[PDB]
Amino acid sequence: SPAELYRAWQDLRAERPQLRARDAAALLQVSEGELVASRVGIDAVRLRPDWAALLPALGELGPIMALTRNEHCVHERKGPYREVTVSANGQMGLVVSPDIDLRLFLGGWNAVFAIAEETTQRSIQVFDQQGVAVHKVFLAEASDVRAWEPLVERLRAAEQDAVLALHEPRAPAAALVDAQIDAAALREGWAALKDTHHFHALLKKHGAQRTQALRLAGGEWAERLDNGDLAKLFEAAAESGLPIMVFVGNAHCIQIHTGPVCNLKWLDDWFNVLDPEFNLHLKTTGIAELWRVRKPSTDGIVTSWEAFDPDGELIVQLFGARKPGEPERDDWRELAESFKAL
Repeated sequence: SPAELYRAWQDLRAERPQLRARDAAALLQVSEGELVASRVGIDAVRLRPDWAALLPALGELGPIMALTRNEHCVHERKGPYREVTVSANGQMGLVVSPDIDLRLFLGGWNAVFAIAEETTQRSIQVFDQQGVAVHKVFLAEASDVRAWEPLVERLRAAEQDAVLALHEPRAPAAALVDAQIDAAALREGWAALKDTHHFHALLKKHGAQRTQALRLAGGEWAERLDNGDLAKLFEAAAESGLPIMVFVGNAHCIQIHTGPVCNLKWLDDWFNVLDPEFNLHLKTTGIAELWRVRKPSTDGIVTSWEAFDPDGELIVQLFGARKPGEPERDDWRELAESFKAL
């Protein structure tokens, strides 16, 4: 299998070099993680899933680029991989800094590979239990390359294992129809929210999908916007120099940009941010619904825009820049509210 897979990939690549690994893997009926596994003993080394050792260690690489994405949006942020914190039970990770800013949900993180692609482009690539990408970090020119080999050697997995073991995904708990939701209680809970953290518990408490909750919250809490307006918001934020927060993630990893955005560009269906330390690539046609959301909190009402795909998963979220213990800034609040609801 691994040999044929790697060869089937290269043949596909020769005919269609635009195809990236993720794309190639789909065409070859395998996960990206299995595709990467087939590179082991060619240009990849499998590493131990030792998150508590691995994560702090990436700091020795100096300035890198961190890439986190979902199906429709890719978030690339440059900076040193610091400061890393991993929880007691090793299931939760944090990277906190003005540049690399990450929330890591380690329990689903399955395999990790170090890739030295000759082209030599070096990267650490992490895959989940279904072999879907979680998070990647690429070395740049500014990276300290002398750190690479010792890091790799220290983390080398005992078994090269060029196959990788994949689990079946846990069943999606029953989706309730809108009428089966206690809307009033949902609303009461919404108003009582103290930490934007406690929102997830609220959805679970009422068994509501995230978009479903938005639908039932009511307009003072959540209103649907024209899908096109998200790009216009970036453009409007760019013209003002308003410092914002852009959240992009998947089931296992959330990546954050905090600061202004400058250069915005369209390219077919792609809307992009193209700044020196931050690139964002959003496939706008993946956007099924867009919402302005307002959540009470001990720091005050917090306003955000939330974009979702047709399966109801989050694609990207925008907030105003603020430290913890601070209220959101009126400039952001103004802008976020300035667009007319459907």
